[PDB]
This record gives sequence, C-alpha cells and structure tokens, in this order.
Amino acid sequence: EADNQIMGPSSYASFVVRGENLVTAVSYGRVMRTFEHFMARVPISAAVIKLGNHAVAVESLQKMYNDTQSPY
Amino acid sequence: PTIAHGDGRRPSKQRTFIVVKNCHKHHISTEMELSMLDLEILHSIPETP
Amino acid sequence: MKVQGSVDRRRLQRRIAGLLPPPARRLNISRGSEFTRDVRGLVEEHAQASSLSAAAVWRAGLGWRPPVFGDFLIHASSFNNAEATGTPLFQFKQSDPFSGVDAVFTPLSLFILMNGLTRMANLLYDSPATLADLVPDFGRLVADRRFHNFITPVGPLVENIKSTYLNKITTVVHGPVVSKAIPRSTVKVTVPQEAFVDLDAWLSGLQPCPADARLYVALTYEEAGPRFTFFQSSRGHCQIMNILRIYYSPSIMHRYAVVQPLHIEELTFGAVACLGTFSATDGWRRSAFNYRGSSLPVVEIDSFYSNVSDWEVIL
Amino acid sequence: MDLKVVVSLSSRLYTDEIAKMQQRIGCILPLASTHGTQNVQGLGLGQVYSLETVPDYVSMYNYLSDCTLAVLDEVSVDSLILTKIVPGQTYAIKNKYQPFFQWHGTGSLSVMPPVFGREHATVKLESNDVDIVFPMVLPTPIAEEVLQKILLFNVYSRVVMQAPGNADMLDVHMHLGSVSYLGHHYELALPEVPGPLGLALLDNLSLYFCIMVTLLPRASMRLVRGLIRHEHHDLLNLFQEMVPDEIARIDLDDLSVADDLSRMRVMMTYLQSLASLFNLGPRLATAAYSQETLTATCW
Amino acid sequence: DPTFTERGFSKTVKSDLIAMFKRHLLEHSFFLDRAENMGSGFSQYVRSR
Amino acid sequence: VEYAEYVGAVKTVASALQFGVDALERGLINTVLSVKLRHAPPMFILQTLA
Repeated sequence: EADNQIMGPSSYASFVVRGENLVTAVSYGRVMRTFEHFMARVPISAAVIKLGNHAVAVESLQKMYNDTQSPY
Repeated sequence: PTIAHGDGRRPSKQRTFIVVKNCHKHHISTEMELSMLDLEILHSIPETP
Repeated sequence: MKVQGSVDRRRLQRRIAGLLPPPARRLNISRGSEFTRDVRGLVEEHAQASSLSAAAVWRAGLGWRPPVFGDFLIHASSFNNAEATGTPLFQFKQSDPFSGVDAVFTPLSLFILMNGLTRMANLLYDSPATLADLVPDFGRLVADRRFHNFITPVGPLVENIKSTYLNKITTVVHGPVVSKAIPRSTVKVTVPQEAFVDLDAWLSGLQPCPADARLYVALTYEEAGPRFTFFQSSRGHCQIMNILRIYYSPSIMHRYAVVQPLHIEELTFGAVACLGTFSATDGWRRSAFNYRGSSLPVVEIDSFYSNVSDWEVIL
Repeated sequence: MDLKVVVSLSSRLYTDEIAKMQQRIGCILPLASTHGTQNVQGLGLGQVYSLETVPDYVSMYNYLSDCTLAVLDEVSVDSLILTKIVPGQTYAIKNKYQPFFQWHGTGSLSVMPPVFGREHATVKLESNDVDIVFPMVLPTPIAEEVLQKILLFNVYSRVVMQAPGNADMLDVHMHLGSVSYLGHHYELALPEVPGPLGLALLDNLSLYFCIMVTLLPRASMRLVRGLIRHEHHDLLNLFQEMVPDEIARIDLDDLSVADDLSRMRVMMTYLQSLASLFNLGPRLATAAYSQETLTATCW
Repeated sequence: DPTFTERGFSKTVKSDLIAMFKRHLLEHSFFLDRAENMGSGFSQYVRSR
Repeated sequence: VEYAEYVGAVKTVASALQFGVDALERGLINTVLSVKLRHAPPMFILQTLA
C-alpha cells in the first residue's frame, strides 16, 4: 500500500474550529465552570492503493457500528 | 455510545453495563516421609569419625 | 456570641435563594432605549435556552403537580414491615366501626385472606386469623359477589412509621409517585411475577406505540375462591375489556357448569380497575423480593403515576 | 414541555400535490409513534385501510384509540411539521373534511375512520409511493348514529341474502346505507362481505343481551302494555294499538317491588359495563367556533 | 465474527451457526495432518491457520 | 460529602452531553454513508450502461 496517511484535507479550517468548539464546550472543565458561574451569580490515516493511474483510499467503518451495537 | 437516526426509530438513551468477576481458589499438596532414625541423629552430637 | 446556636441563617438564606422562581421577562414599548436593552436580552436568552453545547440549557432545564398522599393507622400485626416500598395497597371500607384502624391490605396479604407466591405469603404471615378477623363478612361477600364494592385501591406504599401496636402507613393516592422524604428518594412500584400477566405479550397491520402504558387490577370470583391479577396494556379501554373476556373465556365456561341452584346474585363474575399509568416504550423489569424465605420473582415498573378508577364489571 | 414532529420525505413531492396537502392543513391525523423525527410510513391511516384488502371499520376504530393524534401544521417540499396532542392542553383545529358537515359551537367532536369515502379521506403522494388517509371527525350526535348504522349492517346482510330475495336487500339498505342530515343526504360505503371486527363486537353485545334479558322487570312491561292501547304518544307510535304477543306471555304473573328492585338493581350494573363498548374511540370537546374561518378550539 | 451475530441469537441464527460448527469439525480438524498431504502451499496453510 | 455529591452530578451531566454530541457526529457519518448507498447503482447494471 502506497501511503497509509492522507494529508490532503481542504485548506478550510472554519469547520475544524467549529468541531473543537463543540468538544471543548462540552468538556468537563467547562461545564464545571459554567455551573460555578451560575451559582456565583493530523492526516486522515487510511490505506491508499494505486489502481492504474489513480490513488484511491480504502476504508471500513465497521468499528463505529460495532461499538454502537448496530448492524453495518 | 449510539448513533442518531432520522427514521421513526425509537432512540436509545445513555446505557451502561456493570459486570462482576470473582476469584477462584486452588490447593495443592504432597507428602514426604522421614525416618525416625534419621531425625534422631540430627539432635545428637557426633563423637567419632 | 454567648451561644453558637443550632442553625446557620447564612445556609438557610442561600438554600432558599435557589428555590425562588425566575422573574418575569418585561419588554418596554415606550422608550426605544429600554426596548433595545430588552430585545438584546431576548436574543441572548433564546441562544442560552436552545444551544446544546452549553450547560446553561440544562440549567434553564429546571406543569409539575405534587402528589396527594394518604395516611392510615394499621395494626402492626396485620401489616408486615419488611414489605417492599412500592407495593400497591388495598383498603376495605367499614360502615360504623370506621373510626379505628383501617386494616389496609397488600397483594400477598390479600392472597392470604382469600386463600412460590404461596411460599412467600405463608413465610410473611404466620397465622391467617389475624387477617381473617379483619373481614368478618368475607364468607358472605364472596358468595354475594360484593367484595369488590369494598376493596378499593389506595396506591403504592411510600413511607412506613414503624410502631409497636398501631402503625403509620402512607401511600400516594394520586399523582406522581415519589417519596415523602426531603432528599426525595425515588421508588418503583412492584407486584408479584406470578400474579402479573402482560396482555400485549399474551396476544403476541403493525401495531402503534402510544406514549403511555397502563396497569390494571382484576378481581374475579372463580370457583376455587376469589383471585386477583395485575394486567398491563397500552391498547385502549374499549378493547381491553373484550381482550380480558377472551382471556377469562375458559374459566367462565368452567364456572357456568352449575347455574340453576343460585338464583340471580351469583351472576357477576369479576371486576376491573386501573391502578395508574406509567411510561410506555420502557416496559417493566424483573427483580426478586428480599425476604429470608426465597426469591419471589417480582415485576418492577418505574416512574409510575397513580390514577385510580372505579371497578368495572366484566361478564 | 415541547410537543412536535417532523415527517421527512425521502423524495420531493410534485408541485401539484403539495398544493393538495396544504388544503388539508389543520386536520387531525394519526401517527404511530411520538418522536422528534418520524417516517412517512407511520403517518397516515393507510396501512389498516388498503386498496387491495377488504376494509374493516372496527379495526380502524381500534387503531385510532391506541394511536397518538397530531394536528397537521405546515407542509413543505421536504417536510411535514405536526404537533402531538397531549392529555391536558388547548389546541386550535380546522374543518376541512370533504364529506362536508357544519359544526356548532361547544359541540363535542368525535374522530372516526373514513366511512363515507375512501377517495375523499386519502390524499395520494405518488412522489413517495404513499397515500395519507385522514380520519373523519364528526359532531358526536351524528357519529353515534353512524356507528349504529354500521353494526346493524353486519347483522342484516347476514340475515338477508340477495339470491333468495332481491327485494329484501333493497329495503335493509334504505335505513343503513344513507345518513340523513339537515337538508342533506350522504351515502355510507358498506363492505360487500361482512367478516370484520363488528361480528366480534356483536358477540360481546349478545352476551349482555342474553344476560339482561333474564333480569327484565315486570312493572316496566305492563306500563307499556297499558299505555299503548289507552293513551297515544309520539314514542309509542311504533307499537300501534296492536301489542306484541310475547309480552302478554311474559308478564302474566303479579307484581312485587322487592323482586323488581333486585332486577332493576342488577340491570344498572350491566348497563355500566356495556357503555364501554359504545364509545369505541376518542372524543374532542370544543370550546369555541368561528364560522367564517371554519375553525374550532378543541381540547 | 460479528457479521453473524449483529442482529442477535434468534432461532434461525442459532440454526445457521450450529451448521457452521458441523462444517468446520469435518473440514478443518487435524490441520497439521492436512498440510502434509497438500501440495506445496502448505507453509502458507500453516501460517494462515 | 456534599461536594462529592455535587461533582458526581456534574460528571453525570457532562457525560450525558458528550453522549449527545458523539451521537450527532456518528449520525452525520451514517447519513452520508446512506446517501451514497442510496445513489449507488449496482455494478451489473452500470458496467454496461456506462
């Protein structure tokens, strides 16, 4: 397999900012702080094969479906 | 964890399993015989070659 | 200073200051400045009240009615104290001697009166006579088909002030079943698995799931003494009676073997009431009773709402 | 605290049919489950009222009581927004049912299966391979009649056979097939073959009828025996000066009130149990009305 | 393998399983003795086993 | 003991919120995969139709 990592994601970072925003906003420290205030008040890393002239990424998502205990 | 669905599917709440394991015990033994003649001379004090 | 005192005014103030309602939301439509200072707050409050990310939504998170409890004075000899908190109790009316102890009954006590379930009942109750003397007219009421005009549902146990001669029992007569405790511990209503029969599970296009299931109690005067059962369904009161008649079809057939001796009073077979409504789409759970005797598998249902109904005759 | 439902369509509806749905705004319809997001296959009454199976109305009635009721609120190319109906809230409602009736203020309204017309009841969504069948709501007085119109038919059709007598079939239809209303007449669809749930419903009646028949009082018989020949009223016009012969046979014995009291005592209990059978569904209590906008305020 | 038990152990699932147990017991028992008879793709057979 | 009960509550709540967020991300992946699987015609048709 040609490359395990993929470092091509689009040059946009607004969406990654949104994601990290959500995750911190729900992080434990921030919920602690907000309740206290109310009382006081990176490649993708997927296999890449050369199919003739094209690079193509091979992946299976069965792990998230297994963890959520749902069929794939 | 779970997935969020668009169908009428009844969504599951937060779940959690609590599981217990227990020890299990084992015993082993073997026997040895020692002559009474053998034990005795250990406590005496030898006086000859 | 001279004495410390037993309470803290600071703590009392701070503990109340968290129970006063949120103020009203004014909106001045006479001055532009105040109008804007309030509309800004309007938009801020919508954000804070509908944005998942923050915990402020969950805080604003706190049409809820308190329950209506019932007190009863009972003979400690009649009521066992190891009963599970969450059993539904039943009361027997008394005409003139209403004053004294009221002698309320639980499921297992009623089983002992009317004669695994039996194992546990006899392990909980040493002598049937202590119960049987609470109803001196039972031998006649069963024959006249009148026991169900006096047995009334009162609701699921909450608190027991254990006492020697009398005893202070409390139930939830109506409304959300929750403890009387001040930390507000919660309880789940339980009934014996032997006496529990699921109607939808019994009769196994596609059926719809409403937002509410309901638990019924059915008292029937069979041949081999009277017996009572608890059913459960989310179907609908006009189909439930018919489904229950289908259920009791064979026993009615067996009972109608000899009908020319008794004249007219023995016609009635049984009655149904509706103890209350609990969460559908969740069903129930299995547990066991805790007594020294044995398992006694038991059905436990959560988040109950007691809404009693008068007895309804089936035949 | 919040009740709502969105029905997400798989494929966009045609510009013609979305217009048909908006006309059905403000009508009550039954939804299988109460969730924020719902499928379109659980929305209409279509599953229990198919085009390829014989329609049973009692079955539809049973389904309605069990299922939750949602007031259709808004239609889009992609979505249907509806509000679930809770036990204790006041909800605005509209009148749009094609077999048309005119309601009165503070009139108790009852929800029924589409007895009058299969076509009228359901709007076809040929975009999403479905049809949405709205239930028919009526003022309660006329609804109680239509229920009786049906239950009688499953008995009479059985009793009267077309092959033996063509004429008998025509007469029974006259009373049951059509429902009369103020300056109007509507035809009620009758299943050609009656094998549906009503026969089961009837079996429950006949169990009570055989019971009640035995505990009839006597004094209530003779009062009719005497009144018909001696006096004349609107109510007793059904019996002419002729009296039915059975009653003269049944009522010969003298009268004792104590015996009568026991019979009247027993009868009251079985009329109470019996009523449960009669409602056969949900009721809506109306609190106001606007004739020009054709809108009630149900509860 | 989870593909077989994604939905759960119904009656038909335990039917299709209990036959796979039958089929492996015939085919794959005594694998080292099986390789000694295979043509020389045996060293890859063991490594796979 | 009151402070331990408090921190226990806040752990519960933040964990429920994290549950909700991760359910949303997994639901996004699931819907995108289902869109592909809806608009993915079979090979035994496409190979010739292309």
